[PDB]
Amino acid sequence: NVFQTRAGCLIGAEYVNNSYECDIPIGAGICASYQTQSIIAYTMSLGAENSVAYSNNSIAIPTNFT
Amino acid sequence: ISVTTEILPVSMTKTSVDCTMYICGDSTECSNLLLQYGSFCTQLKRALTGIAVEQDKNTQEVFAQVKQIYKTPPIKYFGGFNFSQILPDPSKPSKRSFIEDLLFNKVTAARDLICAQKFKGLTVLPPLLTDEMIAQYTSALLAGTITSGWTFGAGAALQIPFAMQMAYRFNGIGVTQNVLYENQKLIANQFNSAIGKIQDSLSSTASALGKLQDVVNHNAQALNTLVKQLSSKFGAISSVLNDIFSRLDPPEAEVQIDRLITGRLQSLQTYVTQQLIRAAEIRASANLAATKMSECVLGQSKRVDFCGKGYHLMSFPQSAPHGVVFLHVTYVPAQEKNFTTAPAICHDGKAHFPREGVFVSNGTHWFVTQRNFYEPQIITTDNTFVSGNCDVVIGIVNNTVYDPLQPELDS
Amino acid sequence: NTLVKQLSSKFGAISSVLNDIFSRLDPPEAEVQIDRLITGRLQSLQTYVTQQLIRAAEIRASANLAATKMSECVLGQSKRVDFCGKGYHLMSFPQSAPHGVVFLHVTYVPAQEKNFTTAPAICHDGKAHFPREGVFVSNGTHWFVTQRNFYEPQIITTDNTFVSGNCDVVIGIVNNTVYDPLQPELDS
Ligand SMILES: *[C@@H]1O[C@H](CO)[C@@H](O[C@@H]2O[C@H](CO)[C@@H](O)[C@H](O)[C@H]2NC(C)=O)[C@H](O)[C@H]1NC(C)=O
Ligand SMILES: *[C@@H]1O[C@H](CO)[C@@H](O[C@@H]2O[C@H](CO)[C@@H](O)[C@H](O)[C@H]2NC(C)=O)[C@H](O)[C@H]1NC(C)=O
Ligand SMILES: *[C@@H]1O[C@H](CO)[C@@H](O[C@@H]2O[C@H](CO)[C@@H](O)[C@H](O)[C@H]2NC(C)=O)[C@H](O)[C@H]1NC(C)=O
Ligand SMILES: *[C@@H]1O[C@H](CO)[C@@H](O[C@@H]2O[C@H](CO)[C@@H](O)[C@H](O)[C@H]2NC(C)=O)[C@H](O)[C@H]1NC(C)=O
Ligand SMILES: *[C@@H]1O[C@H](CO)[C@@H](O[C@@H]2O[C@H](CO)[C@@H](O)[C@H](O)[C@H]2NC(C)=O)[C@H](O)[C@H]1NC(C)=O
Ligand SMILES: *[C@@H]1O[C@H](CO)[C@@H](O[C@@H]2O[C@H](CO)[C@@H](O)[C@H](O)[C@H]2NC(C)=O)[C@H](O)[C@H]1NC(C)=O
Ligand SMILES: *[C@@H]1O[C@H](CO)[C@@H](O[C@@H]2O[C@H](CO)[C@@H](O)[C@H](O)[C@H]2NC(C)=O)[C@H](O)[C@H]1NC(C)=O
Ligand SMILES: *[C@@H]1O[C@H](CO)[C@@H](O)[C@H](O)[C@H]1NC(C)=O
Ligand SMILES: *[C@@H]1O[C@H](CO)[C@@H](O)[C@H](O)[C@H]1NC(C)=O
Repeated sequence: NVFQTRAGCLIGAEYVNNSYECDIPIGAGICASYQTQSIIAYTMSLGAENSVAYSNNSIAIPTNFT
Repeated sequence: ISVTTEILPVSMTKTSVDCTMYICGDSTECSNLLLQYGSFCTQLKRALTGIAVEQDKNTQEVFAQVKQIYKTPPIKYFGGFNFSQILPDPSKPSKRSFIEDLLFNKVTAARDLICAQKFKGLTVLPPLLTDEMIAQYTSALLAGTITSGWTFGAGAALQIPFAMQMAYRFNGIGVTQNVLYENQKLIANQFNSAIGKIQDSLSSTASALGKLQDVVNHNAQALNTLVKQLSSKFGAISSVLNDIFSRLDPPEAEVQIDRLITGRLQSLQTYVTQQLIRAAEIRASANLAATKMSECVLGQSKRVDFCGKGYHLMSFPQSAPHGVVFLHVTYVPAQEKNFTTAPAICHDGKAHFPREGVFVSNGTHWFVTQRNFYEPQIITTDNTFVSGNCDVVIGIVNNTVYDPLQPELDS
Repeated sequence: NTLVKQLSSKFGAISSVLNDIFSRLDPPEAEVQIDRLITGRLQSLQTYVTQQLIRAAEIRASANLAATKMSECVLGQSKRVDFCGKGYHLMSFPQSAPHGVVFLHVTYVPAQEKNFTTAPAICHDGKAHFPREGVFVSNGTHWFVTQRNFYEPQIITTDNTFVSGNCDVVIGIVNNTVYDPLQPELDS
């Protein structure tokens, strides 16, 4: 296959629409890995997505330690 | 309440050099002759690759410090503080803020210089992280510090109202919470005015980003001198080698070629050494920036003149071309007044020392007050402790102490 | 290894060894080849020394950082964030390794959080009450005071609260009762 990235042209890798942690950095936010029996090039995932409940009169207090 | 700006460089520009094109051009005879000098280019490639990976390591260490990406809730009330200029703006396609846009715009037929340098074997590689990812990291850090506080730097993010967070920080610097709870509106107005002044200064002044511009200028000057070195004879007949080959016989052409090769190799060596030194300095700056990010943004620092000039309250990060910008919010006293003091109070033949504050007098009476704010109170046994008689301490004075129990005995 | 391998270069001379150069050419002419070889080898060795100096400087910086970490994290307790580990620092231990040190950091991390409703101050008898070293919480029916980093509810009293001003200036104040521990024993 052929793929056009801002770092050039990539031949031999198939582009997928998922996102994983980077294994081999190619550049411009594009990384590559060996998975599935094949080589897949993907876009980096910064991390999990979270939201915090904020209001005038709410607090969170811990009840245990480690 | 004061807001101060700090600028720190983080990374550099990644470069790659092609030996054969730079030295021998498009001549095959020089290409054949070059092999005699051994392995002089594998070392150069290794050094440049090391610098290139070092830059990405620097950026990742500085910015990637949060495991989860947070978002601010749609409601934008934070106790009167605006924050609308430093939070992401969804309208623009870059998902950036006003100050970030100003900072990026601040630092900047015919053929472009980049193409001309590329056509001689000097190329620039792209960084691993785009600007959007750095913006997302900055937004996540801002959301975490606004909503959770410093709890997200040591575990899970626990929500807390902004006013109570400010009260905790005031307690940290050494002032009680009632000051904030009674001057919330004034503090919010001061913060908004300071942010507006920062806006005006950024929009007007164009010389506050010197360090990143100096980095860019140094890189440009190094490339310029490397390119200019190609047009010097080094003691030969001419710089152009085809004329040397055509004009005169091989016996002296070999000497001329050797002179040119030695000169160009020496120039490349000098360039690599200067690049190594500059990269070491940039890495030191990046380490300092990472430490500052971990100490001033994810917590409160007691160190003096580290996270701002004054008493530190908190800080905010923003991105910049090849660098980071810190907005420090700090506390400074004003409108001071003179008073008369004593070290202890001798009452009932016993010495009395304050528990938290200091003793003051306004001319006739005596009070106890906190250190960083004028708030007098009557000297009682609840805010005083006794140790020994009053004939040893130098400078003790006479007064009376109030006991909150005897009034209740008779009433 | 690369310094050793550089010895096979010719640097434009007729051979990579000296004895054959001295055993094939007259003294008037061998000088140019000897000069070329000597200059090349000197340049290689100088480059090696310079790179060694730069690497030594970096190692010195790392050693200074390790010394500071040993001074603060091990011999004492550090309040710096993310310096002696992730979390709240408790203590640390050193161990040795070939050309390096290994630090084991023992730290404290909260877990098992729970939601609560809070107010900044309590209005009682026309006066505002603020916590001393805690925070006000409520479980939907009653009110308590608890420490920040652990759950330990307690009854609001005079001993753990202080008063300043009226209750018509603080935003978010609520009405409740503050228990006086002097009258009940006085009236008994
Ligand atoms: C805090 O967590 C510890 C474990 O991380 C809890 O200890 C366990 O509690 C469960 C349920 O009470 C018991 O069945 C286990 O035997 C306990 N020990 C272990 C090793 O699992 C502890 O109870 C938690 N604190 C509170 C207040 O529940
Ligand atoms: C926060 O700051 C923004 C921008 O400075 C304020 O929006 C301005 O509001 C005034 C009047 O309310 C208008 O005249 C301006 O045109 C507005 N500017 C922009 C850029 O929108 C906003 O009022 C401030 N306060 C809050 C609560 O958002
Ligand atoms: C505290 O007292 C000092 C000394 O009395 C004041 O300093 C003097 O202030 C007057 C102005 O009223 C000046 O003319 C003198 O020159 C000052 N003396 C010196 C040595 O500088 C000081 O102003 C008082 N504090 C305040 C807040 O007024
Ligand atoms: C020092 O502070 C005392 C406060 O105790 C002042 O005394 C008060 O003065 C006002 C005058 O407006 C009277 O109405 C109050 O009754 C006074 N208080 C008491 C307890 O009698 C005093 O004026 C201040 N200044 C000096 C120089 O003593
Ligand atoms: C503070 O009060 C004490 C009360 O005992 C003073 O002590 C006496 O003061 C009188 C008056 O000058 C003297 O005649 C006594 O000799 C003092 N007694 C002793 C044991 O020294 C004390 O002087 C007062 N403080 C000041 C600064 O005068
Ligand atoms: C909020 O906390 C109070 C204080 O503990 C709870 O009141 C107690 O609830 C237990 C539950 O069985 C009773 O045995 C006690 O008699 C109650 N004490 C008092 C003084 O009423 C209350 O139940 C808690 N609320 C909720 C919703 O859990
Ligand atoms: C706490 O109690 C006071 C009374 O001690 C409440 O003040 C009353 O507020 C109502 C309005 O809902 C007025 O009509 C009354 O005149 C007020 N009383 C007095 C004596 O001024 C106060 O509202 C209570 N707090 C809350 C949050 O409801
Ligand atoms: C409570 O939060 C709402 C938004 O959820 C806000 O409009 C209101 O002003 C807040 N109340 C106080 C007292 O801050
Ligand atoms: C607190 O309430 C929010 C509101 O949805 C919830 O997401 C969160 O899980 C709650 N916290 C706990 C500890 O249950």
